[PDB]
Amino acid sequence: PPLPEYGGKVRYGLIPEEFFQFLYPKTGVTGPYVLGTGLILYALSKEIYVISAETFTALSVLGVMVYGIKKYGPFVADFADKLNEQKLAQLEEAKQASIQHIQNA
Amino acid sequence: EVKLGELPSWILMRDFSPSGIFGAFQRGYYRYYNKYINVKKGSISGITMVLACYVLFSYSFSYKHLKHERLRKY
Amino acid sequence: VAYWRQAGLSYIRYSQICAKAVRDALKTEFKANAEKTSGSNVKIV
Amino acid sequence: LQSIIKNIWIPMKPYYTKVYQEIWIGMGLMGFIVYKIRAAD
Amino acid sequence: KARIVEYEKEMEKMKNLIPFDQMTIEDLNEAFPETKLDKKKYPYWPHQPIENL
Amino acid sequence: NLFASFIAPTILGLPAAVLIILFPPLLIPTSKYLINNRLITTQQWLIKLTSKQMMTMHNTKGRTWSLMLVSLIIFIATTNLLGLLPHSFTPTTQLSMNLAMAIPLWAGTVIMGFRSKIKNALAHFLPQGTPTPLIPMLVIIETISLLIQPMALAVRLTANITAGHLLMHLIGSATLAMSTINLPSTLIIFTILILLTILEIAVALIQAYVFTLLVSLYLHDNT
Amino acid sequence: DIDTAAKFIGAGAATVGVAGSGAGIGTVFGSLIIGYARNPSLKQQLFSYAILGFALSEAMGLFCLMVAFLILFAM
Amino acid sequence: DIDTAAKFIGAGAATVGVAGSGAGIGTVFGSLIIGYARNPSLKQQLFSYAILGFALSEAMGLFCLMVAFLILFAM
Amino acid sequence: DIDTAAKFIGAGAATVGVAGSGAGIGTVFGSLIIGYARNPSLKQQLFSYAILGFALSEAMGLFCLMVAFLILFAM
Amino acid sequence: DIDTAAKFIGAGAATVGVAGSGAGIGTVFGSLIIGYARNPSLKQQLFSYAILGFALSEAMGLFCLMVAFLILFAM
Amino acid sequence: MPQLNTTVWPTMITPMLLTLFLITQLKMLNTNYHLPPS
Amino acid sequence: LATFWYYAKVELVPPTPAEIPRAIQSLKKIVNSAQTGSFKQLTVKEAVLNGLVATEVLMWFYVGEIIGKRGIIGYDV
Ligand SMILES: COc1nc2ccc(Br)cc2cc1[C@@H](c1ccccc1)[C@@](O)(CCN(C)C)c1cccc2ccccc12
Repeated sequence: PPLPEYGGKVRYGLIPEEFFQFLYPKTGVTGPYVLGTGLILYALSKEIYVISAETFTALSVLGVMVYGIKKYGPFVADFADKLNEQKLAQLEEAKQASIQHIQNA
Repeated sequence: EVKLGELPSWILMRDFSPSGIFGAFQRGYYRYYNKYINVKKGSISGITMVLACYVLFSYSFSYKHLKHERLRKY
Repeated sequence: VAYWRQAGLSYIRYSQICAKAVRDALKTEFKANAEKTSGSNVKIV
Repeated sequence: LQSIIKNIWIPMKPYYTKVYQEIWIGMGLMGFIVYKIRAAD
Repeated sequence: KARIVEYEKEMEKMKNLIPFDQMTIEDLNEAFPETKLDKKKYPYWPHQPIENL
Repeated sequence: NLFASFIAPTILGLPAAVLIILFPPLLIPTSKYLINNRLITTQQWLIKLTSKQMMTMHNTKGRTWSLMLVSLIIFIATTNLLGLLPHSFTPTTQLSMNLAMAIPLWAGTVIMGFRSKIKNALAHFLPQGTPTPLIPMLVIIETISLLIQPMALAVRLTANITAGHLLMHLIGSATLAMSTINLPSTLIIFTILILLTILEIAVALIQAYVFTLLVSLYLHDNT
Repeated sequence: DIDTAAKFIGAGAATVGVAGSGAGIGTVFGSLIIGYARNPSLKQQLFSYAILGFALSEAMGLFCLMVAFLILFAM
Repeated sequence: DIDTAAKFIGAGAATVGVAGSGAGIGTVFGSLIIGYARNPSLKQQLFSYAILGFALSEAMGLFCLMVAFLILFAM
Repeated sequence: DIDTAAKFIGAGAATVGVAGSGAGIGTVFGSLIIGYARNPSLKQQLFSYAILGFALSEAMGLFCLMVAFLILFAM
Repeated sequence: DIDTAAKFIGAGAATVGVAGSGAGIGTVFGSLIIGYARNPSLKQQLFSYAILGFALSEAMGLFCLMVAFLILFAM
Repeated sequence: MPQLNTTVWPTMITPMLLTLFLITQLKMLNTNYHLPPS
Repeated sequence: LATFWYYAKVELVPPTPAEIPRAIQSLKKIVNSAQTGSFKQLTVKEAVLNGLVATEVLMWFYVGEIIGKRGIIGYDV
């Protein structure tokens, strides 16, 4: 079977769009967003997510990750395609030739 | 399946066998894999959403240690 | 491996420009005499 | 418990028997070290 | 004529090969016997000379 | 309190260190198809470029390990990279795990140099153009170093991931202390943590390639 | 306590060995600069040697941090 | 008294390990002079390797100031 | 009492002789890079010497690490 | 006792002399790569100079290990 | 050093062997490179 | 910027008094669900949704908690 052509349309690479549409009707556009700020400010206030040394090693490895994606994403995004539309063409080409070796024959 | 049911019997309706819950993961994996990973022109968000659910697990067991480093006491 | 060798050139092409440069900096007393004693006339079929 | 033979051991058959045969001889050495280290502790 | 009714029947096969997007590596072997790895000469992964790889 | 990120993780009394060691293979999906998605297209390319690197230098008997020495650079390069995530417990900082990847692959490498081809393996201890009158000293080196190569691997990898995490965790605590102090200094201590995270990303891969190269070089000297 | 005080001297002396590996990474990444200005067409194969030379020299420094931490913390 | 004293003997003896980063930065910027006088067209490709070889020297220079810190403050 | 305190200093000093192998392995792989870029058709035979050199310089450093432990643990 | 104590710092600091023979074997087997990448037709005569330089630099390493095992067990 | 607490070593040795030798390799045997056609 | 403000001016604003009657009307709706048991009518789809919006409004009590003390991370004293 043929694969589809797109995934799940995820926003911020962390929360899928099936969530925003799920809460859009009753709570509106800014519904889920204010939940985020509502949970984060609650988490680090009641010391659920306690600020530690790991907080600043989190932001760094999240900063390098979000910058490596934005700077080297599109290059790998198409390079994974060119490996296919090469392997695809490399087949369709020989496929036609393999007819000449049987049409001439 | 749930997201359309309403009954507490569903919790006991399920197949809670050593082979039962495995088929609920193997089907929960292929429902995710087929959605975000197994598509041409897929994006990195098929992975950066697994790691985000791998940090929350790597933090959940690591909370018994970070609690000894709160900067308040209330 | 110099830059011109990476750029496809050869030492003959390197030497043709360096020698042309020296003659192009010769003074007019010698520039006319030096250009005809080293000019090219051969042609490729 | 089928396909534990077919999917899980049929592929690894030429390796677990012929190629990694000396690995296990080393993996026995390792197990002797780990128990000994835990024995003196 | 025998060696021709064969070819015309052979050629229509490679004329109707599945669109490659739906093709499996076990299907690429029956179509192009050139591509089937030599699991007898090379028993272990990657079943081919690393240089060829 | 400082080595907290290296103690065996347990949640609800369950040894969660098994769901963390078995996870790396979950990020490597496979397919029988001919033209798949971008993930398996990039991965099957890396495995092609990697296997052509470690394995090309081997003879026909050394290339029978082309499944081991490739499925090992894939397991160490994925365990290290999954350690740079926040709060993550990377099991490559464990001297237990690392000693279990090092001893078998090493012992199983010299055994095949002693159970077969032994008369040739006896010639690596004595280099080719070696004069005699000081051989009774060189025999110590080539054996006592051989007897400590399995501990060189497991500690070269343990002490490089441990110390890489300890540094990032300390420099992290620095930025936390100077946060409530002169802030333009916090941004210079932080940018040191960013250059250090780009280093710990590279050393996450380099320590996987060197581990699986030194196991390769031991193999090449025994096949 | 003299036993817990002598830990800080050994731990502080054990970590001097990082001076070695700090000087062998300058040789490697200095030789890469020399060896790349002579054959800049081998840029990828030289860098694949600056990596093996980096990790195998730096490793010898961490063997001193091992004893710097085996003494300081784990006796 | 001896415990808080044995730290300056251990701290100072631990910041010696940055001597190796003073020789590693010499050999790096000493080969940028040799590698650039050989191929003065790669002035911007070499200089980016010197900054890489220089940064990786601070890396092994920091592993010492860590153990010079732990001994001093977080005993 | 002090007989054990001296085993933390004598073992912290013995393990700094590893610094001689952090600089040796750098010179071996700083020459496999230079020597290669000059004669890149001998990659198989230069690497076979960089390994012999990496093994013989590391074999000296690990003598220090063995006397570090043979003092700290045996006697 | 203070003799059995100091005889551990002595025999523990005497064995830093091996840091010499660590970087002496790295240069001999490092320059052998550069001496062979230049004149590979002398491989038998070069390698006989490397083994001479490896046995004379390491011999200075043994003279240190010999002293550490002299102020420990001999007297 | 918590690496030295040898009571949790068999918790790190066995799930590694079950991954480096059986699960990661099995997923490699599924990555095959077919030879190119004419 | 202005986009967050463009949406705030509709729902991130104080309510009208005319919505209080219909607000307590829905309040009486769910309480009759507590009297006889109309909570049994709820399928899980919107059941969790009513729960999240309850945690949604609950966090308003906590962001208001931190502004009543002029401190973010716990109690300042
Ligand atoms: C600017 O210098 C650097 N450049 C780097 C380049 C690359 C990398 Br990856 C790390 C680098 C780190 C630094 C410093 C730094 C500045 C701020 C915070 C942390 C680290 C440094 O570590 C110097 C390192 N040397 C000397 C061993 C330092 C440490 C401690 C006290 C210092 C006091 C004064 C000056 C520098 C001080």
